[PDB]
Amino acid sequence: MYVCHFENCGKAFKKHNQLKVHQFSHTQQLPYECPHEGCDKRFSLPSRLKRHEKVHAGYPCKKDDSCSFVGKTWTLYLKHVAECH
Amino acid sequence: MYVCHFENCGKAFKKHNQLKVHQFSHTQQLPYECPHEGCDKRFSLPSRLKRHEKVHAGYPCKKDDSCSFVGKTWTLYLKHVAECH
Ligand SMILES: [Zn+2]
Ligand SMILES: [Zn+2]
Ligand SMILES: [Zn+2]
Ligand SMILES: [Zn+2]
Ligand SMILES: [Zn+2]
Ligand SMILES: [Zn+2]
Repeated sequence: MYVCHFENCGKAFKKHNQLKVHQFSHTQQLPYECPHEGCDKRFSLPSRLKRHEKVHAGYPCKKDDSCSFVGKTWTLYLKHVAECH
Repeated sequence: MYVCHFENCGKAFKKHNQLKVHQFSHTQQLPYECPHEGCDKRFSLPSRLKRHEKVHAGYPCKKDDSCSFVGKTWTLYLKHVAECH
């Protein structure tokens, strides 16, 4: 089965095209797609997309796979790495 | 900055605890949490959680990291692997 990854859904469909058509119900409401290849993040406002693209530009913590820290600068990244985990 | 991973959000906070408090606004609306360790999936209905747990029990496609197929049976998994990608 093809399973919908959108939040609070998980509806499953026998055929891939049925999932794609279903998913239009989500993407219509979230027209602003992240331009990075492989990233499935979408938003309903341009400002939220822009904020998200700035996060891509930063320095994500990979010490912990649970950690949601993304440093705006290299200084703040190395400080985080030293003080956490 | 600590960045919120919930859909259509991405709000960022200087401190980890500020993100956690913010995230209560999401989790209050999605009370049904997946019991699998490492899985952040949440739902607003018990039926959606149950469906999601059944997906965990199945056979996820790992030929493609984009593919959303999860086989209900081993037969259907190997058929998918042969006919796709
Ligand atoms: Zn869906
Ligand atoms: Zn992105
Ligand atoms: Zn971290
Ligand atoms: Zn949020
Ligand atoms: Zn799960
Ligand atoms: Zn596949």
